[PDB]
Amino acid sequence: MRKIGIIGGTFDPPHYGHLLIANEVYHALNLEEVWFLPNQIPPHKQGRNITSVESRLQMLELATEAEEHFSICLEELSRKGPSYTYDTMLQLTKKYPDVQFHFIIGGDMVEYLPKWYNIEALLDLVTFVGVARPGYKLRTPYPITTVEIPEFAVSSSLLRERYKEKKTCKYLLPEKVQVYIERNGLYES
Amino acid sequence: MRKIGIIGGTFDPPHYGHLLIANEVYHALNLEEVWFLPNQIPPHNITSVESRLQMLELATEAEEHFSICLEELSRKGPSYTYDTMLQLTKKYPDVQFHFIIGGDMVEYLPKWYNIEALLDLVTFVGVARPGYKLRTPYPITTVEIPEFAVSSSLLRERYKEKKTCKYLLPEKVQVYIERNGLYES
Ligand SMILES: O=C(CCC(=O)Nc1ccccc1Cl)/N=N/C=c1ccc(=C/N=N/C(=O)CCC(=O)Nc2ccccc2Cl)cc1
Ligand SMILES: [K+]
Ligand SMILES: [K+]
Repeated sequence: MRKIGIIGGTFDPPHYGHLLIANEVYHALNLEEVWFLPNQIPPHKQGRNITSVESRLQMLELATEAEEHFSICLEELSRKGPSYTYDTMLQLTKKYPDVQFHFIIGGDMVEYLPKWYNIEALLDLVTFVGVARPGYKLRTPYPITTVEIPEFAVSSSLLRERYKEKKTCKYLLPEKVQVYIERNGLYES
Repeated sequence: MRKIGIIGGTFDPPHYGHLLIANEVYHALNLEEVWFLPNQIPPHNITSVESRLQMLELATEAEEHFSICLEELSRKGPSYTYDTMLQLTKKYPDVQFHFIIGGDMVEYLPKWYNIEALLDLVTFVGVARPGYKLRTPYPITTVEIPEFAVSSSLLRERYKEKKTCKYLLPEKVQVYIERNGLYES
């Protein structure tokens, strides 16, 4: 069975923090590849902006393009609305019978796993890989894998605000992403 | 209509980080009260419900505007937040519930069970560090919270290593933990 990691999120925008996490799990668990799984976003409720599927996808391409062992999985992005991880992984299991999935989650996510839709059935579809700060451990009734990664603290929520202020995010995300964002005036709001 | 906060988790153990967040939301939104909502942990080493409730009681005994809400512990498996809020809105029709979530949770809200229906039962409050702007298509309130990097994960390992956690959670909770050997492993 091919060992394939999954890292999901809206990647809005993708940055070095995402890359570092995917990379650390790739090396730590000796995966064949890591697939980035861009989430769908429902239309805004009160006339504000959501970054387009096309824009988020293009940034993700630019962010990952150079690393042979990263790819983009379009399973959720191709759907009209958001997906429960269970439904997504059921589909990927159908599409790729020879693949073993390692689904990467943040350390803070671990204690809330029991509230995920169809969690018991999901555990039969994937192996969770929780990210912990060096030296420390995640606690869950569930059989999960733990990978230690330093907390690098880069966040999409901080980057967007910089762009809104017409600052650069050079050195916080791949140069190609920076060039694409400032050009298209993303995150100006 | 009363404004009441909810902060949910396994509180395993509760710590200054939890109290700080509950307090900041309490002050920022001028809430009447904040209820700590202990989660059920399903069987599949798990900290007993009794020990977690005891810690939560010890953590909140000093603070006037912090209460414990047992709604989730009163059911057997796990509860979706939707299930819980359906019951609390029924029990307290006169309450406007503000459900507090970590900043990092906000981008994944669309994946929460029955999110649209839940949006009619709660006002989400996302907490974030200075300079973070949370982004969601859903109508949520934001609260800036100071950074104190304490986590239950960090505390459990210190206790395993027999290190003190003085200054990281209430003295009474530490003593309960140490006496009971909760995280010795
Ligand atoms: O695909 C995924 C995640 C992928 C991912 O994990 N990528 C990833 C990969 C690598 C690194 C990082 C990341 Cl994020 N989607 N998961 C969907 C969820 C469904 C249900 C959930 C239930 N939450 N219930 C609550 O009551 C939470 C309360 C709370 O938030 N308390 C709170 C209060 C104050 C402060 C802090 C906190 Cl926590 C949570 C998530
Ligand atoms: K690539
Ligand atoms: K429950």
